[PDB]
Parts: sequence; C-alpha cells; structure tokens
Amino acid sequence: MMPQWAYMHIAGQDASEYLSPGLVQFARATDTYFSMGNKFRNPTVAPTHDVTTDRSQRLM
Amino acid sequence: DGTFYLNHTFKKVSIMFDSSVSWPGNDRLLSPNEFEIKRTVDGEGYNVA
Amino acid sequence: VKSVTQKKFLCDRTMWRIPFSSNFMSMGALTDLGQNMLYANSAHALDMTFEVDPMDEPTLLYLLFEVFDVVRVHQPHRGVIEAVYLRTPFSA
Amino acid sequence: PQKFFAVKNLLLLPGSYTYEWNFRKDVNMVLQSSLGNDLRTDGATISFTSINLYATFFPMAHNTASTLEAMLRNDTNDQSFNDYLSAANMLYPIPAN
Repeated sequence: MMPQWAYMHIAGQDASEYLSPGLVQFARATDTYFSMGNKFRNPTVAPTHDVTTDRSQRLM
Repeated sequence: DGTFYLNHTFKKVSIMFDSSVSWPGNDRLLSPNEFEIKRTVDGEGYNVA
Repeated sequence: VKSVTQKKFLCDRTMWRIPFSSNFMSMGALTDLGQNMLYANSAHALDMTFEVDPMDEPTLLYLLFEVFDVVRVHQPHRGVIEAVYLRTPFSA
Repeated sequence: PQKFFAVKNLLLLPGSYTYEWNFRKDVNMVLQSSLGNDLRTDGATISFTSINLYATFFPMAHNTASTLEAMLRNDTNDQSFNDYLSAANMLYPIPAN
C-alpha cells in the first residue's frame, strides 16, 4: 500500500518536495534551454473526504 | 494505432463484484444494475441526443 | 408513403470508458475507490457480462484495466543503470 | 524513434552502455495498404542495408555538467516515468454470431 506508492510517487510528495534543493534550483535556472520536467513524476490524487455521499440515491 | 470503429456494436455492460454485489448499484442509474449503452426498439423515454 | 423512423449513432477512434469513482468524475489519477478500505485490503473476484450486436465474423473484446505502470531508474555509479518497475494492480 | 515508456525520455549519464533492439521484416506489419490485401502473397519485399544510431548532446559547460551528474546520482534524484495508457491489456474472443 503506502510504502510502494511513496516509492514510485503514485501518491506522495510533489515533484519539488522530494527532489534535492540543488536540483530544483538547477531546474529553475536552466528551464529556459534545458528542461527536465518530464524526468520526475508529479503525483495526483483525488479527494476522499466528504465529496460523494456513500448512501443510496439517484443521479438523475 | 488507435483507429477503433466498432464502438456502437455494444448493447449493455454488467459489472458484478464477488459474484453477489453490483457496481455501482446504490440505485445511481435509471437501470441500476447494468449500463444500457443503447436501447433500440424500446424508447419508454430513456434516450437522448 | 407511411414511414417508420430509425435511429443509431457512430463513434469512431474512441474508447468507451467506465471510471472507478463514486461520481464518475476524474478528480485525480488515484481514484477515490482506488484507496477505499474494502478495495484496499479485501480480495474480490470481478464478473462482467457484455451484450453486443452479432456479426458474422470472429471478433475480440479489447479490455483495458486501468492501472499504474511506473518505473524508477537509478544510475548510482558510472555505467550502471538499475530500473525498478511497479504495476498496480494486476502486478507482474 | 524510441517508444518504450522507460527509455524514451531518460536522461542518460556518462559511461559506456550496450544498446540493442530488434526490427521486423514482415511486410504485413511494416507496410500499410488502403485495400488491406495480404502483401506477403503479393510480392512485397523489404531489405535493410545499414542501421545507425544518432545522438545529439547539449554542449553544456563542463562544470555545470559535472555538477549535474554529481546531483543526479543520489537516491532522491531518481528519474521516474509512467506509461501514458497505463492500462493492462486483455483480449477476449467473441465467436461468430
């Protein structure tokens, strides 16, 4: 569950958080000519709290 | 290559979990237990477009 | 002359999609039910039944089970590559 | 081009590697026709003479490059990639009629 997801960034820290500060500074400085955005994965999660009623009711 | 051309040939889709419960169930659809993609010959009132 | 109406639809170069979310909306890559407790640790066997218009030639039902297919590539020293793969679920 | 999801965007570091791949010679796979006829029985032929690999380098300054490899060989700076389709493919037969 959680450990493997954090390992491959399925659900966890965003791109800049886990990368080294030197790396993010270098990426910011050189993004004009040498981009490295694709190289690192950004996790995207959906909210699982008080969004959809779990009871029984009709959509339409 | 992704050039699919036979999507309209489907009639309905039924999902069962653990062979007992239905997805999504919870009476979330007009036909709660299946997914009626298209409904020909019929037409009691559940067609669009 | 007297007439009867016919209706149908065409939808090419596209895939029918049934998302695994409570409200069928793509709020995020990791769906809400993807991290649901019952589907977190319990084991379930899934049954599907399709209905199609019969045709006089053999056909194949393409099914895509949406998963996470990720790889982590490591190069610690010179000339060394190590890749760690993870497919979730339906793991290799 | 290269299409594998793991190595189509990887930033390769200094060192010596072995790069290998296979190519098809079946005409019914590498060629497309508007009629869909069997090209194997209709005399299509394809033959490869020489295959080469081209690679271009950013002429980055040597100091900044060295800093880049130094910073990119740590455990927290591991490049991660995912396949766009991100689905397990299953094929099921439908018999005729």
